[PDB]
Amino acid sequence: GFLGAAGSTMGAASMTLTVQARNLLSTVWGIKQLQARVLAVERYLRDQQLLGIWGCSGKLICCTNVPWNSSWSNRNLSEIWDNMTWLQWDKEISNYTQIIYGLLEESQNQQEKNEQDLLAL
Amino acid sequence: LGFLGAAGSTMGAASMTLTVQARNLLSTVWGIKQLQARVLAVERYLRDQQLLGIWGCSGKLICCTNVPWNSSWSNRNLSEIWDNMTWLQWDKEISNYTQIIYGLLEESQNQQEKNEQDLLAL
Amino acid sequence: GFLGAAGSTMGAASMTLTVQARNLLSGIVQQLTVWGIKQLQARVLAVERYLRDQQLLGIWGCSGKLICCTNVPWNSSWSNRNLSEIWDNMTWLQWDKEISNYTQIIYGLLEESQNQQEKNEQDLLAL
Amino acid sequence: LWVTVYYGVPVWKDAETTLFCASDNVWATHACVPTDPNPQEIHLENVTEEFNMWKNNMVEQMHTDIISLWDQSLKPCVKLTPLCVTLQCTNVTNNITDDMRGELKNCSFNMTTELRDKKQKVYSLFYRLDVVQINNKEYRLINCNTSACTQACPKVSFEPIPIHYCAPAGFAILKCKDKKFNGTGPCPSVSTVQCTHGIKPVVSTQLLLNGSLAEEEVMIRSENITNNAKNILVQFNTPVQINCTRPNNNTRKSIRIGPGQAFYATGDIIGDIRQAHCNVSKATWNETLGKVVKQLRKHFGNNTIIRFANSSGGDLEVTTHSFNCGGEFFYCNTSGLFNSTWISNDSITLPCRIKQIINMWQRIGQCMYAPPIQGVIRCVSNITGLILTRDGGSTNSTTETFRPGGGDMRDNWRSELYKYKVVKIEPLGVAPTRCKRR
Amino acid sequence: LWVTVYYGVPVWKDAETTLFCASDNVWATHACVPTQEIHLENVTEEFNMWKNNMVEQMHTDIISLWDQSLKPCVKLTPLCVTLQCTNVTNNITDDMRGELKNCSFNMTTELRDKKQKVYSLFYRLDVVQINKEYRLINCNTSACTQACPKVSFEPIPIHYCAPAGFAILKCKDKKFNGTGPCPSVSTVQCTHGIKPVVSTQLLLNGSLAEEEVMIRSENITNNAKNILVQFNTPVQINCTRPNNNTRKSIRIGPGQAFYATGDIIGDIRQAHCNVSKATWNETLGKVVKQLRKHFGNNTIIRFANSSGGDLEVTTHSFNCGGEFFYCNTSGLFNSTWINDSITLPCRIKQIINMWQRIGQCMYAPPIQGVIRCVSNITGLILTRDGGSTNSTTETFRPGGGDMRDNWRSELYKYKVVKIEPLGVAPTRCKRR
Amino acid sequence: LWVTVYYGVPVWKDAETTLFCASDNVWATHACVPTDPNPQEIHLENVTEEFNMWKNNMVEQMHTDIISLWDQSLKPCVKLTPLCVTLQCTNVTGELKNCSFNMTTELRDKKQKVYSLFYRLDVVQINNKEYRLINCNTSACTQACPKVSFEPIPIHYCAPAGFAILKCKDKKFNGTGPCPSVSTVQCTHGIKPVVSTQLLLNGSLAEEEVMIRSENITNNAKNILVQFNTPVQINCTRPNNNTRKSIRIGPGQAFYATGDIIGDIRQAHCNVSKATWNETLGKVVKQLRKHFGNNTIIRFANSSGGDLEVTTHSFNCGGEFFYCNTSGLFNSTWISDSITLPCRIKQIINMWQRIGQCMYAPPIQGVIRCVSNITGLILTRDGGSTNSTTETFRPGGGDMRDNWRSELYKYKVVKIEPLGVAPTRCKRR
Ligand SMILES: *[C@@H]1O[C@H](CO)[C@@H](O[C@@H]2O[C@H](CO)[C@@H](O[C@@H]3O[C@H](CO)[C@@H](O)[C@H](O)[C@@H]3O)[C@H](O)[C@H]2NC(C)=O)[C@H](O)[C@H]1NC(C)=O
Ligand SMILES: *[C@@H]1O[C@H](CO)[C@@H](O[C@@H]2O[C@H](CO)[C@@H](O[C@@H]3O[C@H](CO)[C@@H](O)[C@H](O)[C@@H]3O)[C@H](O)[C@H]2NC(C)=O)[C@H](O)[C@H]1NC(C)=O
Ligand SMILES: *[C@@H]1O[C@H](CO)[C@@H](O[C@@H]2O[C@H](CO)[C@@H](O[C@@H]3O[C@H](CO)[C@@H](O)[C@H](O)[C@@H]3O)[C@H](O)[C@H]2NC(C)=O)[C@H](O)[C@H]1NC(C)=O
Ligand SMILES: *[C@@H]1O[C@H](CO)[C@@H](O[C@@H]2O[C@H](CO)[C@@H](O[C@@H]3O[C@H](CO)[C@@H](O)[C@H](O)[C@@H]3O)[C@H](O)[C@H]2NC(C)=O)[C@H](O)[C@H]1NC(C)=O
Ligand SMILES: *[C@@H]1O[C@H](CO)[C@@H](O[C@@H]2O[C@H](CO)[C@@H](O)[C@H](O)[C@H]2NC(C)=O)[C@H](O)[C@H]1NC(C)=O
Ligand SMILES: *[C@@H]1O[C@H](CO)[C@@H](O)[C@H](O)[C@H]1NC(C)=O
Ligand SMILES: *[C@@H]1O[C@H](CO)[C@@H](O)[C@H](O)[C@H]1NC(C)=O
Ligand SMILES: *[C@@H]1O[C@H](CO)[C@@H](O)[C@H](O)[C@H]1NC(C)=O
Ligand SMILES: *[C@@H]1O[C@H](CO)[C@@H](O)[C@H](O)[C@H]1NC(C)=O
Ligand SMILES: *[C@@H]1O[C@H](CO)[C@@H](O)[C@H](O)[C@H]1NC(C)=O
Ligand SMILES: *[C@@H]1O[C@H](CO)[C@@H](O)[C@H](O)[C@H]1NC(C)=O
Ligand SMILES: *[C@@H]1O[C@H](CO)[C@@H](O)[C@H](O)[C@H]1NC(C)=O
Ligand SMILES: *[C@@H]1O[C@H](CO)[C@@H](O)[C@H](O)[C@H]1NC(C)=O
Ligand SMILES: *[C@@H]1O[C@H](CO)[C@@H](O)[C@H](O)[C@H]1NC(C)=O
Ligand SMILES: *[C@@H]1O[C@H](CO)[C@@H](O)[C@H](O)[C@H]1NC(C)=O
Ligand SMILES: *[C@@H]1O[C@H](CO)[C@@H](O)[C@H](O)[C@H]1NC(C)=O
Ligand SMILES: *[C@@H]1O[C@H](CO)[C@@H](O)[C@H](O)[C@H]1NC(C)=O
Ligand SMILES: *[C@@H]1O[C@H](CO)[C@@H](O)[C@H](O)[C@H]1NC(C)=O
Repeated sequence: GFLGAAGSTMGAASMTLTVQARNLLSTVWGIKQLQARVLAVERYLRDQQLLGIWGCSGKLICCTNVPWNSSWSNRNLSEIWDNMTWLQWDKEISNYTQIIYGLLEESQNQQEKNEQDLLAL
Repeated sequence: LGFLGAAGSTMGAASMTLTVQARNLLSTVWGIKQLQARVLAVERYLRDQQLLGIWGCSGKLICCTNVPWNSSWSNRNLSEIWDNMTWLQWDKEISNYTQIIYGLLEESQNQQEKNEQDLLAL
Repeated sequence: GFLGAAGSTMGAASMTLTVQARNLLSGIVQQLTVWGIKQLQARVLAVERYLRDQQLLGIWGCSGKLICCTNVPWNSSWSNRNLSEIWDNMTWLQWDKEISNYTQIIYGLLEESQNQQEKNEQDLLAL
Repeated sequence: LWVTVYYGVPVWKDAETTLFCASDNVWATHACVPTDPNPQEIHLENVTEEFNMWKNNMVEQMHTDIISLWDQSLKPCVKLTPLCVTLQCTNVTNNITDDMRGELKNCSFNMTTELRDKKQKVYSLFYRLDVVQINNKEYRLINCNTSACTQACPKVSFEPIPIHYCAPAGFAILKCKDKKFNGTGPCPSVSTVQCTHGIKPVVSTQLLLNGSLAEEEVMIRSENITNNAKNILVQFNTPVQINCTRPNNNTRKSIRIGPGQAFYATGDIIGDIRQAHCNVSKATWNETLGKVVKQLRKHFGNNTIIRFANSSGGDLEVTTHSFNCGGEFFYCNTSGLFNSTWISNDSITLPCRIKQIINMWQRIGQCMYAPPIQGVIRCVSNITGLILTRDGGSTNSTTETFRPGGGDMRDNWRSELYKYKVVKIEPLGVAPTRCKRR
Repeated sequence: LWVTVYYGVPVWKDAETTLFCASDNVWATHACVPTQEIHLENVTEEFNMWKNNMVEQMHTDIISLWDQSLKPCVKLTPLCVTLQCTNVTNNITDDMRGELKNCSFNMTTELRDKKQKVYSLFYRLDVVQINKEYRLINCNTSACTQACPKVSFEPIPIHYCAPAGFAILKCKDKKFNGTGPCPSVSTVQCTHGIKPVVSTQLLLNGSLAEEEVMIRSENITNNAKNILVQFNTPVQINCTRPNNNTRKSIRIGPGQAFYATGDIIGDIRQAHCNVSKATWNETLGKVVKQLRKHFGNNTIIRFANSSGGDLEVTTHSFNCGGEFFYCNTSGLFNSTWINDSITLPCRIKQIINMWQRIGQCMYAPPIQGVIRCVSNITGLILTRDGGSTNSTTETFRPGGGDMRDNWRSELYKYKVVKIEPLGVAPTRCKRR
Repeated sequence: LWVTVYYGVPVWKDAETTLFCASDNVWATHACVPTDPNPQEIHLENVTEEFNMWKNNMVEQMHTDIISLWDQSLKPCVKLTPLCVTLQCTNVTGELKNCSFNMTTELRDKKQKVYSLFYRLDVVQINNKEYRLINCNTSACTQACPKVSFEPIPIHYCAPAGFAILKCKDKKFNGTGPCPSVSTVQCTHGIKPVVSTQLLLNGSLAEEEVMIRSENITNNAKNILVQFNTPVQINCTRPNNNTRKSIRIGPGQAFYATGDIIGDIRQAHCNVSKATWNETLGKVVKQLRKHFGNNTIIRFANSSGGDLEVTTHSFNCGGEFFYCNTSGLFNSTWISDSITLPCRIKQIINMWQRIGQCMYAPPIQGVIRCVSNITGLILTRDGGSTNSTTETFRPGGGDMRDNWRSELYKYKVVKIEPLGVAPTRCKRR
């Protein structure tokens, strides 16, 4: 369905990430419809901009160069990707996101400056 | 040429002028006609760009895909398509059997991306 | 912050261009009457401008990247200054004032070169 | 382990937004979008959620929407500012049977015609609740001490039709499926649906009309039921069928008040007049009150006597049972319907009473002259709910008197939007994976 | 072979969209943006003007813009008063007699307490006898507004231009039938400029056909479908109203005025209109020459006048100068086909309800002076009847009544297409 | 040597766009986003970018939006078209008039004989005991609607995405020309939309001195906008004791008439300190002679003439609109104790120089007081032939756009164009 694998395995919900990402685009009923559509467009363009600035644009899954911290999650991979849902994960890590966002941005900024001078030969 | 100057040109001649059609898709109470059509055009452009982006195909106009051509959609040879036909008829005989292509490209790119991270995990 | 090092050198402002780009779409705090239709017009105009800026990077093969390179030659009649004095002791605002006329042809050279390069890249994959 | 980025993970978060409705009138349907044939529904298996019905912004948004749609519709209609003149009224005498002595006033007044310098002499029957005695006798209309107000156009209809509040693009309407659901508290069985069901905008004050039947037991829902000032919503299992009708046979005469406008008035009654009597079955109501007291004893004390009574307010819209049968506004008894003391085929006839000048949505002066409707009116409707209010009584042999009530109109829509909460999805997420860039 | 994706292909599909106004007053050009052609070589494409969608959007836009133009003007509610009228006989012409009526009535001043006595002149088409006491004809359905003298009914051209993602395709066929395939299609940014004139039977100030007379119909066999005739040469007409009206201001309240016809300085004559005799004879000869192809050779084609109905549908109605004419045009459609001038008597009505609506009219103020006026006759709206078959005689009468057919004679060579730039094709490449 | 493409580099060009409010009565505070706190500033240390006091779209959008919002807030209550009736007026106890007339009631047949107090300035005589109001032959307008207020609540204009607004910080910045220091801000300070004529009050002070600002100083057709350094305090009262009665016109619409005077009638007067005004005028004449000649005679006269809105200082103190004479302030000559001002009150108002729609201000009971600081003057020039050394600088006003050009001068809006190219010997492969 739309997001019927929300309570599923985290490793099994990675298959169905396509069909959840297609539905972010879709007088009393005048300017209200207009405001709702503009707000949806703003949220989707903000998400695509945040993918683009980190350098993972055009890809639903991306792999980066930021080291993971033991203080962020002491749990190993045998429980996160086997018997733990994305909702419990995001409730666990809801107050830890901004530092990881800044480190991803810093790694993307430092990665590009070491490639412009590489092709100058 | 112009905006649609190669509509009478062939398949192999209109393939080199996709830029001029790709560029021009995004150009007192009764002034809401100027406002509603802009939001409609923005939503249509984001739908087309996202549909390109699902297939691992965004950012490029002439875009190749590793899915083989099933002959049930069309059984004519490639020799007489690209120099004896224009784009309008090539829309007409593929007016059908399109939504299956638009899903198999989606599944092919997702399995290719799955191949991408489990190749890189080792 | 926003528009930081806008008066600094050209080389130091290349390290800063990741913070101007975050506020081309909106802020999150600003997401019937006189004010509401005006703010809606502002939001739709900002979305249109950001999409128009992103489309040109999409055509030239530069999508998803901030600093990139292209294979079009630079004709020496566009500018005669060399590399040593253009990236140091020169502001971006002083740099913009001499490509007022010459931008509309270098954009066409960019799109034609990218179309030719994409056709040549698609040619070799057929073998 | 390394940081990796995922787009489109199923992660939601609570928020509020501007919903929209669709359907297949005073509620404007022609401005809405059409709904889909063959609707969809998605069940979220194996998940938990912390719903709350007493703090939705959906209810306030719905109340604002119905107020806006109601105020929009009466805007292109007749304003009736020449209407209140010094009325001279005599009683009707001609076919009075006992109980309507002194309720229909036959009034004579004179009025501007199509032309400006000419007056015509007309007459109309007005109800007693719509005339106020200025000192045959001189009466005036009740309305123009506070406001002059708009006659409803005779083409729009006040019949509720189902509307479906859909989610916007990028949000989700979460639906509960646990049967014994208190409101405040977790729902083990949660589903995602892109549209709500057919919520009918029905207006009632004490005995909530056509709607969703609960399928478990009769449910007593509140937020601080211990406190003595919160409305207690009760939802039934089986519907209680109620008859109401108007035995009179009205005829419309059309008085032309200006160059284009018209004022539809009561003519003369063809036949005999009687009260608008409202029926409800004895045994069905007895069994329903039995189920209510059965589910009320557990929670309010395992050996209680439960007393029902009648209302004690002063305004006519809270001590009565108002509804919208046919287009004529009723204002009924509900006092002999609640005369019982539960301790540890007949029909109850309710005198339902009709008033034309309507101050609804609890606003101080924007009325509506409801046009007369020609012929008899009969409605068959389902009682699916009940609004109760406990007294300020403390103790004395566990005696709690549950008088009816109402008032605020939000309580009729938290009996239908209780299994719904809007959330936004947040697709961005980071996780440990073995990846590195090349 | 392997599937490839092309983004930016030149294909289209038919669709309906919202087109914004563009211009180079009653027609509000403030909202319209201020104001190019690419030829297409090897394309042929189906056209249809009767299932078109720009004409209905044009007509609804014109109606709504006309309605919003008259919002801040005076309502003229207190003019619905008992008139007391007699005839006027300052040296009246024997044909014009009776038509103008002297009238006098009581009406309020700017002060609410006091009243005044004001006389005015009205036509017979504006007054109805009360059953000598008269009243206005609009005091029975709806009291309606008065046209403000600041605005004028000059038909300025307007362009409708499609937004981004849509294209407007224009035929360059010199002998376009109206339907069927178009051999040459040329795209354009938007149109050449359409003058939104109003007329009933004879089209005025329109666009000429370029080589010969075009005759267009949805179904030439069916009698109930109108016949549009477009000329290749223009026929010149004279509007004429030989009077000297005197507009005087009457204050009806605190800040409002009512402009009434005060007196006539001079003789009162009929308001005729003149069309040439020989030019109309040659143009009608071309019309009957090129109408015989669709109906058959050696067939007697004759023209009769209008059948009947109300005054607007039956008679020619134009709006040149500032007042509303209603011309007989019965001396034109009279011949039977096997320096003279035709004079047509016309009558003037002030209370005007334009777009066939009940309960919504408009009062036209008088224009001071004498009105001189010319225009071209560039088209007609004919209507046949259900005559008996095998009779070799068909009668053609001027119809009209609907306003869509006037603007369907200009948006007959335009259609809106929706660009879908996404397409697939097989090519021998592969992805690595 | 091949073209590289950079995205997000900071350059801008000046442009015009639509702004929006932000804030924390008539001025719509509740329809605004909450403010954005401590916007940090930058320093273009090598800039020569020109500013413009006079030709920005900011003040035009301010004036248009204030006019449209004033027209919006006046709508949803009583319109007094039936009060335009004949009036029978006498004298009280000679400025106030005791007028009695006939008015409708809530019943459409009955009428009443009521009385009210009207000033002299808003009645004329129709042909000695038959009067009428002065708006009856031009309009029929709206009472000020007694729940709203006219307090100048602060309003911040905040710019959408893609645009930023700058901030000039130069101390001796005369409004036109390239300032040596350009900063930025997210959005503006607390501009208070007061209405004034020839005495700007409740505004922003100056930095080190008192500036003189004009298009050209050699033209007697452009206003000189003086902005003070030190605040000069003006305070006043209306000593009468009005009473408000509710006359009901019809079905639910009332009229608030002026009742009897409880105490004694005295004229309204606004006074200012003599020495503070003398030294402030001395500062103005000291630093103003640098543009007109160092040996010149500067003499100050009263207003030229015309309508009462441009001749007299007009302000709104709590709901009563004063029209004070201010002729005892601008009367001095210069060569190398309180000043009371007789002040009169008008009720029906044409605010934004518009003909066709007025505004009725109801009486407010009690005595009203307001303290305020004068932070600006709108002097003009009446020139002459070059044969004498005297300069005649009469104060003037009436143009409301010059009030909001006193603020918003260190603000210009730019549009960001982030795309840019550069030469580099690097190659894509
Ligand atoms: C629901 O409403 C009931 C009303 O019956 C609340 O119970 C009463 O709450 C009030 C206010 O908190 C209490 O008054 C004060 O409370 C504390 C001690 O609890 C102290 O400051 C004072 O001595 C005073 O009593 C009151 O005691 C309490 N109980 C009764 C029997 O009246 C109840 O709190 C509300 N429920 C929720 C969940 O908020
Ligand atoms: C609860 O729902 C029932 C659904 O039937 C509502 O009763 C219906 O009320 C409408 C409106 O008056 C009736 O329609 C009218 O009926 C006749 C022709 O049948 C005619 O007068 C009108 O043309 C109009 O269609 C309808 O008959 C009636 N149906 C039944 C079975 O009684 C009822 O009103 C609802 N309760 C409320 C809103 O309180
Ligand atoms: C068809 O087009 C012709 C123009 O070729 C229109 O004739 C024009 O009629 C208007 C009537 O308002 C004249 O404008 C007015 O003229 C006088 C000054 O000459 C004055 O009253 C106004 O200032 C205004 O300009 C215009 O001059 C006249 N053009 C001519 C005689 O060449 C004709 O009305 C159009 N037909 C229809 C049915 O609209
Ligand atoms: C310039 O600004 C000052 C300070 O903001 C304004 O003085 C204030 O004037 C208002 C309006 O008259 C006064 O409000 C009124 O005060 C009392 C008690 O609150 C009462 O009569 C009313 O309810 C109303 O609120 C306010 O007190 C007063 N402030 C001070 C400190 O005295 C002044 O009016 C402004 N000058 C103008 C608009 O010309
Ligand atoms: C919620 O619970 C279900 C059981 O109803 C779980 O389904 C398990 O899925 C795995 C993977 O295919 C199977 O091997 C197990 O047999 C299933 N049953 C168990 C553990 O009892 C599942 O983890 C959850 N599913 C969803 C859709 O939320
Ligand atoms: C149109 O067709 C002719 C004949 O086939 C061909 O020469 C010409 O190039 C075509 N036009 C275009 C624009 O391709
Ligand atoms: C091709 O398409 C047909 C449908 O016509 C389908 O049955 C078939 O499985 C497809 N694939 C192949 C390899 O034939
Ligand atoms: C496409 O396939 C559909 C399948 O229903 C068929 O009806 C249709 O004729 C086919 N062709 C075209 C040109 O649409
Ligand atoms: C660019 O165009 C303008 C406008 O025609 C012209 O004046 C200018 O000289 C051109 N610029 C250069 C650098 O030649
Ligand atoms: C008319 O009805 C009123 C209201 O009850 C009553 O007081 C009065 O006596 C009645 N008059 C007659 C004559 O019945
Ligand atoms: C509502 O029922 C839930 C379900 O367990 C319970 O947690 C909660 O206390 C109840 N609230 C009240 C007020 O009874
Ligand atoms: C009140 O209740 C008693 C029994 O408790 C019953 O006899 C009486 O009829 C009731 N009143 C009504 C109006 O039903
Ligand atoms: C031309 O139009 C006529 C009238 O509508 C129609 O009967 C005929 O079929 C059309 N002919 C062609 C070739 O399109
Ligand atoms: C026509 O009438 C006008 C009305 O303004 C008058 O001024 C003019 O002299 C008249 N012309 C004649 C009688 O020739
Ligand atoms: C100011 O006035 C002088 C004297 O007339 C004139 O020469 C000058 O051009 C004016 N300044 C401007 C900027 O127009
Ligand atoms: C303002 O100052 C600049 C220099 O900063 C000067 O060029 C200009 O003339 C001055 N303007 C006026 C009106 O004095
Ligand atoms: C009013 O201002 C005067 C000077 O004009 C000053 O002396 C007095 O104290 C002020 N009154 C106040 C602030 O109450
Ligand atoms: C001038 O007076 C006003 C009103 O009291 C006050 O807000 C302002 O701060 C004063 N200005 C000063 C003290 O500089």
